[PDB]
Amino acid sequence: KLVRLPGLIDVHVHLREMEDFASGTAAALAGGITMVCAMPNTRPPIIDAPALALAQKLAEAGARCDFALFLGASSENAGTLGTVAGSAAGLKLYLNETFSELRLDSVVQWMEHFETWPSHLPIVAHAEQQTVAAVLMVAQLTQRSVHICHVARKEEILLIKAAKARGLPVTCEVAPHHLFLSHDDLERLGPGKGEVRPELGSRQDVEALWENMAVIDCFASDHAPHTLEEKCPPPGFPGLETMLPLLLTAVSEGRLSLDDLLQRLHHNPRRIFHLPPQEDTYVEVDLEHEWTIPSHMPFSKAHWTPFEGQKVKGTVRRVVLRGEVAYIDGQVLVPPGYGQDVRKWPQGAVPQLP
Amino acid sequence: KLVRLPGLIDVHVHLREMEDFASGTAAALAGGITMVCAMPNTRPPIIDAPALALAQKLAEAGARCDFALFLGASSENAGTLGTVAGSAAGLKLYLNETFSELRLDSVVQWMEHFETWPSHLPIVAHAEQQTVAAVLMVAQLTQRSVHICHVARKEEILLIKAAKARGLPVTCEVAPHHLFLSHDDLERLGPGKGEVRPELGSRQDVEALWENMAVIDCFASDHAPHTLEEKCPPPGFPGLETMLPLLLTAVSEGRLSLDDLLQRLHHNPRRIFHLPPQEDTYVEVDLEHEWTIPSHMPFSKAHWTPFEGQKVKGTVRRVVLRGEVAYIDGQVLVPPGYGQDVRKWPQGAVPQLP
Ligand SMILES: [Zn+2]
Ligand SMILES: [Zn+2]
Ligand SMILES: [Zn+2]
Ligand SMILES: [Zn+2]
Ligand SMILES: [Zn+2]
Ligand SMILES: [Zn+2]
Ligand SMILES: [Zn+2]
Ligand SMILES: [Zn+2]
Ligand SMILES: [Zn+2]
Ligand SMILES: [Zn+2]
Ligand SMILES: [Zn+2]
Ligand SMILES: [Zn+2]
Repeated sequence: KLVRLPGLIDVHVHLREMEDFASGTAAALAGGITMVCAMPNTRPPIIDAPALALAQKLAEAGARCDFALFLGASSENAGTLGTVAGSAAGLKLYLNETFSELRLDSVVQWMEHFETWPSHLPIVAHAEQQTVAAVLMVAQLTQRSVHICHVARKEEILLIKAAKARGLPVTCEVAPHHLFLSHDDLERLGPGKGEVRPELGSRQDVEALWENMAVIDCFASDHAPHTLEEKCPPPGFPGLETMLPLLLTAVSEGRLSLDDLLQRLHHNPRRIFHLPPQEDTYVEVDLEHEWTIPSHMPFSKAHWTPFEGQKVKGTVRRVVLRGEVAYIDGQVLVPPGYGQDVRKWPQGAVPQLP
Repeated sequence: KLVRLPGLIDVHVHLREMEDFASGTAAALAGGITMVCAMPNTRPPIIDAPALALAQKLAEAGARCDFALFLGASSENAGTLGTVAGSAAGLKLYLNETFSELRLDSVVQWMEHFETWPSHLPIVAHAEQQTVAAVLMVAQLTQRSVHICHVARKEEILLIKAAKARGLPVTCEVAPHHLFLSHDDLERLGPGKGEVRPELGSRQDVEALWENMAVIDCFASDHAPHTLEEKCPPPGFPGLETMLPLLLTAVSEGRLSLDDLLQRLHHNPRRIFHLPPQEDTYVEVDLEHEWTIPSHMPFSKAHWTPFEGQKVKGTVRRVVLRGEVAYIDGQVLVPPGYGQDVRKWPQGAVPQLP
């Protein structure tokens, strides 16, 4: 009783740490993900054309699944990315506390990026709490859309819902650690091994996200492969391998339908980021075996998981990527470099007016 | 200065009239449409498995572009379509005045279809004015989604908007004749050559649709190839060849963005009906020449158009379908039978739980 799924997409992964493109894309395939969008907050950061060119070739050499690379907004590169913009997955704005190179000091710098970045290309924003309203204002002033990363709070999701009710062009994603973990789990985690940005919400925050599922456009892991030597405080959790099992469990419990899952892990990611189809690509999952999330998942070099102990009822059994078996019951069979940059495909270009 | 578009999809076409699958799919390619969904209100109607099997083979022999065929809900076939349901584009309910075979006499028959039709498969409804609210109620009682055909009135679009604000699973399409024509054009058309269902709205209806573009999920021609010997009263207009030129004109005027158009003619149709991608398929359009819609478009056997006289600024220049040039500047180059039933493709199946 296996279910055939399409090639799933994770539009928010941090791959360059111990973790690398090869180790990260392996976790992706083990999670049923055939396409990933890597964030620009690496060392060095992807905030210029030379850095993007290098990262794109390192990924094409190490990635086991297909990918696109985000460009990062900085205090100095507004108006300079116009030539390479189309080659990136989009532009990422880090609006809360972050690294010096990706730190935007004023909302004026936000507006300058919204005005300079090509209007047809995606813009993504890490915006927590009131920052969600502020960035929506900037998007309105510039008359363009914006995608809100990892919505984690009732405050945020209800704000987006009000924006959508008024016809504003806003989309948003939600991560599994904000749908299946809460503050009560900070007692079984602590300040270390628990520090995430946005922080884990209250039970009311988790409940609000589930109640407003219709407002959620995409699911995305926000896979941040930090080791526990680091966490125990860099923010982020690993989640590429736990995402689909957790969500399939929710589908088996009647919390959401299979279509809801597929809309949010396939169709909506494609239409928001204009990511191309993957020919002869599919995932096969088994929903008849219940297991408990171990202390660490097999592939992610993070060597730990915040979902340890949770009972799940779904397993990725097989992943075929562009005609080749890429994953089978605990073994990745495509080598580092099988993955391709989807923005270099002819169908991976974002259509624009002349 | 040509713009490359993806394979566009028209999810609402009546092909079996003079018009046939070969003549209709030719108009589709001339309009930049590479995939169509044919409605079941033919003679005979597609309201049983044998009728569907026949229509599917006639289409596979005459269609020049790819297609899927809707099944039609009747007063007698509820609970009988379960075996062939997955092979259809979806289930079409004709809830207003229609033919005897597709006439549903009571809302109880609606509910029986909503309860029997597979829950994962699309259901589409022709519902005008208050019928839109009634069918949304039935969908809620059965805890499933519904797609509203050709929204034409401020009344309807605002009702759907309220449903969406409350998180109800409803999507809707809008036709070009309800965005670019109004009652004032019934003075240059008359009762004959003007009878359409839903009828042409007032200027306030047209304005309401444009103001609530964010509520519109899909565009669709509702191509009804009736001749003027018939109209001058079968309802419907031809529109496969005028759809894209009219919409591209609106994009050039700043009424909507190219992304808005592509969402509504490509991405959203794919995700609502789970229609598969078309490999090596694209359309090339030129937006630098202004022409006037003639008295009749070249390919549609309808031999007339309600948009006669309107000035447009877009032209389909080239259509490539699965690696072959299917249309070029006034000539269709793929023969009848090149088109395929997308539901028989492995990627064209709607995913479902075991
Ligand atoms: Zn973030
Ligand atoms: Zn992140
Ligand atoms: Zn780290
Ligand atoms: Zn696209
Ligand atoms: Zn099994
Ligand atoms: Zn490669
Ligand atoms: Zn209709
Ligand atoms: Zn119709
Ligand atoms: Zn007719
Ligand atoms: Zn689908
Ligand atoms: Zn030209
Ligand atoms: Zn054929």
